[PDB]
Amino acid sequence: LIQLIVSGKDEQSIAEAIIVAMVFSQEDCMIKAVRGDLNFVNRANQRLNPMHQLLRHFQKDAKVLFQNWGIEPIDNVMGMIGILPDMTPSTEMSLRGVRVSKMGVDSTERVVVSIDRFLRVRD
Amino acid sequence: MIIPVRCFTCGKIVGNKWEAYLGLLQAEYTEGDALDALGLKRYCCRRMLLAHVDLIEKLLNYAP
Amino acid sequence: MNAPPAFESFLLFEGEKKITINKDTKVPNACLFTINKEDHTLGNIIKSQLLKDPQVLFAGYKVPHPLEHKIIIRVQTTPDYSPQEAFTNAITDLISELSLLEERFRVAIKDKQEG
Amino acid sequence: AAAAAAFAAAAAAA
Amino acid sequence: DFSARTVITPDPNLSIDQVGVPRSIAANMTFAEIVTPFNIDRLQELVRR
Amino acid sequence: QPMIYICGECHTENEIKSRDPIRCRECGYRIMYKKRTKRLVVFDAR
Amino acid sequence: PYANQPTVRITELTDENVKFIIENTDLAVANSIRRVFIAEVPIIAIDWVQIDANSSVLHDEFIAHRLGLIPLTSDDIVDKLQYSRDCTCEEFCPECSVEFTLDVRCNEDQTRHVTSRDLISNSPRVIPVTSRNEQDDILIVKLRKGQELRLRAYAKKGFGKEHAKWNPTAGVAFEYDPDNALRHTVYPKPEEWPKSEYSELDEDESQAPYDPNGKPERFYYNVESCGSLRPETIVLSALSGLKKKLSDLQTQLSHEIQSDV
Amino acid sequence: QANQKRITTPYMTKYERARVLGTRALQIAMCAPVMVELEGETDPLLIAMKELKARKIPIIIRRYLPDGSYEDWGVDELIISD
RNA sequence: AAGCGAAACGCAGCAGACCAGGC
Ligand SMILES: [Mg+2]
Ligand SMILES: [Zn+2]
Ligand SMILES: [Zn+2]
Ligand SMILES: [Zn+2]
Repeated sequence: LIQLIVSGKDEQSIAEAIIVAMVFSQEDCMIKAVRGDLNFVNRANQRLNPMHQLLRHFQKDAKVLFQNWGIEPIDNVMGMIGILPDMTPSTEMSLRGVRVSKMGVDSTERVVVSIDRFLRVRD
Repeated sequence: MIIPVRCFTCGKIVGNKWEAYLGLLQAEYTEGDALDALGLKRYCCRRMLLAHVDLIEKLLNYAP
Repeated sequence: MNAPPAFESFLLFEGEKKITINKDTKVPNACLFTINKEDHTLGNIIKSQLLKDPQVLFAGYKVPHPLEHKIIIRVQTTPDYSPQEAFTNAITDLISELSLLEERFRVAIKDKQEG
Repeated sequence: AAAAAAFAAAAAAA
Repeated sequence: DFSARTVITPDPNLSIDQVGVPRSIAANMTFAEIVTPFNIDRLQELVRR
Repeated sequence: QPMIYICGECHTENEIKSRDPIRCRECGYRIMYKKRTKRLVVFDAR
Repeated sequence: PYANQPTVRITELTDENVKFIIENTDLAVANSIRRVFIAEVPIIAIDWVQIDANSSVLHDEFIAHRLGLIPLTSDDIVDKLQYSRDCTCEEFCPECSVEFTLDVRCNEDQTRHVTSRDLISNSPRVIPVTSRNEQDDILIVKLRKGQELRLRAYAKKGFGKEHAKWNPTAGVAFEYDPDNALRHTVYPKPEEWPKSEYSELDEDESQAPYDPNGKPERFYYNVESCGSLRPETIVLSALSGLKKKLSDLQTQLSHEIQSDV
Repeated sequence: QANQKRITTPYMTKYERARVLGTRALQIAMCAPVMVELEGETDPLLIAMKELKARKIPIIIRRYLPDGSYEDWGVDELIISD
């Protein structure tokens, strides 16, 4: 994860968005953060989607992931506030590549596109 | 009040040299020859053995 | 009352980065490497190894304050080269030199013990 | 600027 | 109030306009800073600290 | 209440209680010293 | 634009000191190696004491601080032990520490010399230098009839930057250019100065001629060990330590180059 | 006093500058409106200082004379030296 | 995507002498 700027409405929402972003990153520090009883095969032994299992596990408990993700210094920038593993915002420290914006972030729009013979969609 | 363990300057052990140093002086040795026999070549360790005062020996004259 | 812990010179505090790279805007192809929890032991060897690279125009190190345990290394190179690349090669070169010095020391020790 | 999130399959953290 | 005193020491690594203040004196003395949307964040974190 | 104090010369752990005169029951000395605590007192060799 | 090809020539090797010479290397590498010998070579030493009883004339901090300065044999154990900061145990486990014990009481009328011999360790590999099978035993404290000293110490792995007790050297005689050819020094009266043991000049001469194309080479060394680590183990552990520091720095560097984008 | 003929110096004194920056900094600290741009300025001192360099401070200095009269000189009418 | 037993609770000072010492 190079950078992430969240603009959640609530602290709980901020935590949920960060967890989703960390899981989507697939960073090794998050895979190693998996702890306790997590199964990637159901009772029928079918193979579940690992991303969904990780997302569910980390949404159930994110304390370990936040603790092991890592911390970095914050470059003072107007409107950007860091966030710490204990969820309390900070101005000097923050999670690695994580920022919180209080002014909002911009929005859905459909764009016409051209598709060639080999199904390669281009703008 | 008791001989230090290491030399403050270099770090050479001197705590095991005090009793031996006194043991040489009573044997009619000169302070310089005694310090040479103990292997103290640098003037920093020689400073440690030649300028020390065993005050603990006087503190033990008082009942505990 | 204020004696700073001794381990504070070498252990990295929680969330503090070991090295930060800042591009110098005064002249082109220059950078500042701010390394935390280090001293003249690495700054001098890296400086000297950088001076030997002819593609390096400037190589110096400084300690902003002796009480602090950080160090700043400035590196300026030619346009065809890069300061990060010079700092990387300089570390690789020092590693090879120490590896070689270690093997030749083990050999010298063996030759001296066997006589 | 309240907005939806399309498909979703997640619960709340603790 | 809001004063201090201790022994001085040389420090060539400081500018002429700088003074090296220990962490103890700096921790006991304080400055009443007014709250604004520009510093509400920093001051908040410092209060919770 | 149970104070196993020490005497200056006689060094006896006489159980001197409160509301009493400090006096060694074995030799009569008037000066008493307390015994080392039982708490775990550690020390970093630095 | 590359490294050098240094050589080594050992002129004296004993159990107390080692005298060697490094050629074809930069002054920075030679000085950093000298600094590592004193400050970045791991060694085992006492760093935790629990005084259970001390009736001696020396207070507790005086005894604890003394005990820390006692050298402990750490030739092959220091590479296996770990630092308490990285160890995933608590208290003082056998993988990150070595337990010591002392129980002495002066029952006789003669003064009892509490020495390092009385320090009983759980590991036979880590023991006081003087206790290793001449040299006398280190003196901790003298006791009078009726006095007692009983404690339970723990040794840890550390280096010189944390405390001088973790310094395995008793002097590092670093020298280069015995004959002042590079003129790094300027003797106002060169005839009044003595000749170094590594000098190669006639007594009629005071210093070698100036060499403009000269560079610092042929660095001389004399690593006198305290006794804990053999004189050669200090040098090997030093070069390995400095190479590890550079390897870790290169790792953090690559992590910062990659983190850029 | 007749504002058409003000005899005081046209430059702002070091004391007038000190008190102007101080009072304006206090105002900004009390969430008062800012007149100039604030690209990366939050500390009220740096804001008041940029406002002085920009000459956009809404303050009038009432210079009292010994006779009892006074001359009201605005921060925009005075020439800043330092 | 997944899925099982299908009430009530952060103190406090003498003061005033005199002596020694600090840059
Ligand atoms: Mg003075
Ligand atoms: Zn010495
Ligand atoms: Zn008695
Ligand atoms: Zn351990």
